Amino acid sequence: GLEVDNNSLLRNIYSTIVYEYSDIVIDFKTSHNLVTKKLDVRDARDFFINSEMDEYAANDFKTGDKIAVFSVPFDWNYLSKGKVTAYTYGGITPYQKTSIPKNIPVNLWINGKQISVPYNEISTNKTTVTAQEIDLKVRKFLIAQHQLYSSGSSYKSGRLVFHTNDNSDKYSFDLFYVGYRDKESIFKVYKDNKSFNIDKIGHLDIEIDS
Ligand SMILES: [K+]
Ligand SMILES: [Zn+2]
Repeated sequence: GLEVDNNSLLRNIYSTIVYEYSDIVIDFKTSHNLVTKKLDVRDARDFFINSEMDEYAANDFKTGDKIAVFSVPFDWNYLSKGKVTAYTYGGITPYQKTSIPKNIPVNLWINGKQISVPYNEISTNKTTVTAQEIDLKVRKFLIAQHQLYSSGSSYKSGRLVFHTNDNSDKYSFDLFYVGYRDKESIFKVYKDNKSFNIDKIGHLDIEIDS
């Protein structure tokens, strides 16, 4: 697709509302899905979240486990009376009683030039945080402050790299991945339920280029 079209696409895709719940129990766990118990009430209907993830990642959970959710939906189901289920990818971490707010340093380069990013721009209260949560916070920031996906923007490529301080290769997201041009494919990059120990993330390295 063309630059202008990819921008409009991603701008709309990442404008999608994010779901954040710190304490919920898994009602059902299957090979590659987790379904929460009632989260709350949205538009008069009882709200539930279904998380799709690689079987390898799902192996980490069992029915009854207490978990936290931070994810973006790609579909909704209203076929059941007084009920609504949002479908998402990963975004699941073990329940954490006490919040531990921590800022994650960010290094940003736009078209080769380094740009300062405030100390408190990206943060999380989790000791085990998903790459998805960080990505969502990063893109919201970039869209609001650095013209990411904006109309009239010349950007065409970019990446968010998690520069961890361990022996693992650096995990990253492609900021201009468009898949099949819909939420189902674009958000599918979160299916691995990738997460990090907060003390292992040294900082984030972001590149955006035209
Ligand atoms: K990726
Ligand atoms: Zn780095």
